[PDB]
Amino acid sequence: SVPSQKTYQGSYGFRLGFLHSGTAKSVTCTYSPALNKLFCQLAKTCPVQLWVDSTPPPGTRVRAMAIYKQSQHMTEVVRRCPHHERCSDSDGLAPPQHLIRVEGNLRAEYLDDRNTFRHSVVVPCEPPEVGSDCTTIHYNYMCYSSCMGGMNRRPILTIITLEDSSGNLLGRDSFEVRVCACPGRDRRTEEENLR
Ligand SMILES: CCc1cccc2c(C3CCNCC3)c[nH]c12
Ligand SMILES: [Zn+2]
Repeated sequence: SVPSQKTYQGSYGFRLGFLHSGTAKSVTCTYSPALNKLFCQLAKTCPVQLWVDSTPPPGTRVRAMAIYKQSQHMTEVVRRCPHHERCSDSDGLAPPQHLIRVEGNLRAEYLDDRNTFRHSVVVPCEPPEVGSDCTTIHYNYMCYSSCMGGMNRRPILTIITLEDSSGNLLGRDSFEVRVCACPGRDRRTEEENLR
């Protein structure tokens, strides 16, 4: 009834990477290693790097899923709020209820789990472009952390899993997410609070 969040590199040495975008007021997406937390604006591009030590097999996929970070909310499905699920902003592929979208990948598949009712989005794992050392997936988060009737100011985690063609686990990584109007300011504030 709750997805595992345990970091697991597995046989291929799977882990995530993030750009260094800084904390200027104008920044739209920024990652805090000290907090393991991504701060981003609504529906803006969030580049996430996929690193392995060796190439996994053809048919390997990469899934993203959100869960609530607090234990007392973790069995609740993370979904878009009653406003945003009705604002008709679909890309023609993502169901309007899904918080997490993949941008610019026509092979993205969106799952509503028949047993758990959780949402996820999965894409084929592709090797890096010639000249690149990793593959980047572009995610969008489609509600604010503060949306009433949705996340309702509750923190979430994104869990990224590397899966074989059957959906079996090959690797797992995760990060906290705050979707907010001013990611740069909020990252600076939370990093200072931590210090
Ligand atoms: C997970 C995405 C992905 C698929 C296949 C290969 C890679 C690499 C490296 C692995 C070591 N040799 C160069 C590509 C980073 N990321 C990958
Ligand atoms: Zn919302």
